[PDB]
Amino acid sequence: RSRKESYSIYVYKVLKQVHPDTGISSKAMGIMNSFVNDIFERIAGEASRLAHYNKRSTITSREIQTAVRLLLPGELAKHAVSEGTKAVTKYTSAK
Amino acid sequence: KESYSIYVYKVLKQVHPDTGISSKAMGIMNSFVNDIFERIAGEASRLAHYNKRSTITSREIQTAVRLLLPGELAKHAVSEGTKAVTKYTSA
Amino acid sequence: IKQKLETQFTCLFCNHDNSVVCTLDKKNSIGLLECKKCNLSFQAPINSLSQPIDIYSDWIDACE
Amino acid sequence: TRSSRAGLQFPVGRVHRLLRKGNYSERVGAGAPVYLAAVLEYLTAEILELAGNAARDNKKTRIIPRHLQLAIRNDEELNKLLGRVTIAQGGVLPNIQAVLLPK
Amino acid sequence: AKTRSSRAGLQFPVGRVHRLLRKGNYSERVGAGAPVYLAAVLEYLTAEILELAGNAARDNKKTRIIPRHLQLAIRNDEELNKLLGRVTIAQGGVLPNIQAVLLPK
Amino acid sequence: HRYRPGTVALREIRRYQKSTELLIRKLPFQRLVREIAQDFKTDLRFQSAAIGALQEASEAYLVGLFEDTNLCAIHAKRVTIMPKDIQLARRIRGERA
Amino acid sequence: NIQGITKPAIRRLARRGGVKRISGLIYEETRGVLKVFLENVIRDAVTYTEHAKRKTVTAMDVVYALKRQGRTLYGFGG
Amino acid sequence: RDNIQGITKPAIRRLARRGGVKRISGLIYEETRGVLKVFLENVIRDAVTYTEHAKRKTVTAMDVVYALKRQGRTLYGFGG
DNA sequence: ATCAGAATCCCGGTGCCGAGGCCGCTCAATTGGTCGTAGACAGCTCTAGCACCGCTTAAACGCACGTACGCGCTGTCCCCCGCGTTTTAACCGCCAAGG
DNA sequence: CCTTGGCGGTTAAAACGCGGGGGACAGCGCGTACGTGCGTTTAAGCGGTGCTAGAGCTGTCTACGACCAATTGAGCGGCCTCGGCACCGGGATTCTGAT
Ligand SMILES: [Zn+2]
Repeated sequence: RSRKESYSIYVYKVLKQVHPDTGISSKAMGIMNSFVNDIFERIAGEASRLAHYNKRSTITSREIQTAVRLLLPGELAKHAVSEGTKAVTKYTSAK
Repeated sequence: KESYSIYVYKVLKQVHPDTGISSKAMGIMNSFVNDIFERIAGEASRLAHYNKRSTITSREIQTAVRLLLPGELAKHAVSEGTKAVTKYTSA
Repeated sequence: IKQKLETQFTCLFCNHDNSVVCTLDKKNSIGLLECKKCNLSFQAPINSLSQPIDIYSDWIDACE
Repeated sequence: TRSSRAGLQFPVGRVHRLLRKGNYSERVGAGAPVYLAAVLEYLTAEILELAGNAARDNKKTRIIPRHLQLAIRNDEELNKLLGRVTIAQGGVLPNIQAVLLPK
Repeated sequence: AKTRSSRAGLQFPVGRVHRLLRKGNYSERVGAGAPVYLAAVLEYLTAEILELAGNAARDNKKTRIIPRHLQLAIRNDEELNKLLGRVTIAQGGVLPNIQAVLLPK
Repeated sequence: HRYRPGTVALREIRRYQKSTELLIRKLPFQRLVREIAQDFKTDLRFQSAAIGALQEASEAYLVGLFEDTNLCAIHAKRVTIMPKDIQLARRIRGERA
Repeated sequence: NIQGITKPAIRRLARRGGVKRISGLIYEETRGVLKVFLENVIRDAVTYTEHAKRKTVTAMDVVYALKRQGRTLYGFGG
Repeated sequence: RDNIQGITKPAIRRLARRGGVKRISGLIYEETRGVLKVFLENVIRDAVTYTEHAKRKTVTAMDVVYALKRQGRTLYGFGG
């Protein structure tokens, strides 16, 4: 039996965080998995173009930041950059 | 940082051998060639990752050229590619 | 009316025996081989006289 | 897990693996997947937060995809993002040109 | 023939393309027939569009191809126009589109 | 007795903006799609989920193109659609040359 | 054939579009544009399955062909 | 300042004529200016962001090329 | 306006079914340890981006003025809405005679 | 007596039909916004000229990353429950038009 992938449990937990009293359909969970897929793919493609228009092959978080604020529209993007940056601080401040 | 200029000159002399060209015409042509190369190559990389094949042979390139260009161009291109495969494979 | 027939032929790819199904559509002269195991499919033209051994023969020559 | 060590919810190393097998670069840094995972996390938080409000509207408990399409089509920046996006069981805006309303 | 270009009888450098594939982060490995195949496709595309370029430049008694010639030759094609639909050429312009409601009748 | 026209149509617009269920039902759509693919290749057993995908994408596609065509006609100082309106909308999007 | 598309189907398409009043030649024009749409879609879908070396077009290939025409659709594992 | 009003009516005329437009209404020009402005807003935002990661205080032609390829309004001619 | 009456909304009701809990696995994240060069950085050099101005001139601006498509209106004529009437796509239960 | 064709029965969306009514289309007449010219004013363009951030380009050392054995428990495949919606009749209400 080949082991297949999903992101269902993760975003499921996130949904339980932001709304404890809320159910969901299974197809919509698949939709959100496809959503994460699509956003990830556009970001990664912008990362590869970041590489080739920078002639470098290392990926750091700075490239991810500039990729996100290339793709996403402004206000949403800046809030997301804030979330990611504070997470970078909280992780890399410890181990 | 190489452009494809004399390649264009030799194609041109193989087709309309009494024909000049401007500089920026060559620039637009090389822009064109790079765009086409990038689109096909990325589509082939999609073929690999959508098909879990760890490398790319000519068959992937054939089906990608099918996926990009429409009918007449596609069939003539498949013909030219297989003829090149044939003559390079013979020697 | 279409004919859905099971056969005792071996699939040329997955090698499972007694798992090839033949669907012969004589109204449109189109015969269809199907594998109940690995799921492959092969189409070939049929006449009015053909039988599951006729298209399975054409499938052996289409591979080689 | 690094996600817990980042105090977040998305698995880092799965993403670190997928960055490797995507031919995305030659080498992969340390905390770039953490940043990307947090980006994903806030995105899905915002989207499904509006979806939760959409379920609050209809007084439904389980999310139907119609809620999702509506919450996409209401917000500005999200709809400009997902302009070329459609969803099965989507539907559209309940919208009537009032010039075609009768008099 | 030492060079693979002479071994293919073509005009493009193949090992160029193979290094482009290697320095592309495209696949992990690249076979031997794919770069030749793609380069042949490229060479056909060049010759095919340069045919329409040659006729379109010859339409105006000028030995040199200008960008306006290229845009004309594209828009006068069907497959190339649906190819280049999102595409714009520098110094291009567009076709003569004089509507029939406009001529003095 | 007889109702006055235009009303029932808008009432069922308000009804049909609600359920996102598929409008074209399955079997004839499936036959049309099968009769089409056959023109490209033979012996191609379609996954039924793929058939539902085709159905979804086709219906949403046509609904949106109708929306733009309808707004074209509203701009055209009229209420009823015309085929030339579809030609105008397609000429803006760029399917046909 | 193509005439399996009923008149009230395209009417329902106008209704979910929200369109009020309907002309005549609309029907055949609709069937034509739908045909060309499905033609390009299923052509490159069968191209995908040709590379797949398999006799059934995957739903995955349908999804990826929609991506190839820039018509990205979620929902069915894409 | 006010270079948005540097857009001249005869330039809009010339663009309409190569655009093939015959008859010009008067309520068009500032609407045209606003659409042109929003266009160039998104364009130069993305180009400057590409140059932000470039760590060079000067934006190149290549940058604008890459950014407009990102919008899908992709233009040839200058390489990229 | 205004009543009658279609059309729709909306409230128990029950049922059934899949969302979600749950639980025992095992394989990739981890943990730790070992080379290594890519890049963060220091610093050199010359280009080019910038600012400025003088001279030239063609290009914009304002107005004079007719004028003619844009538009509000009109009559008209026709042909889709819709409701009614069959009616056939679609989908389960019996006679053939050949085996 | 047990099979492959060969005809037979729900029901429900689907095709006619008429009539007409309201909406599409030609005309009508004006009229007031707008092409066109002409003279008048202006700013843009071009050619030099200083001219300097600063990119463009080159050594270098490191640390973070590439990569390798244990380990291990979280993530995953299977099972199982119940209350969440899907529809159904009640009943009430709200559009809609004839009045
Ligand atoms: Zn098989």
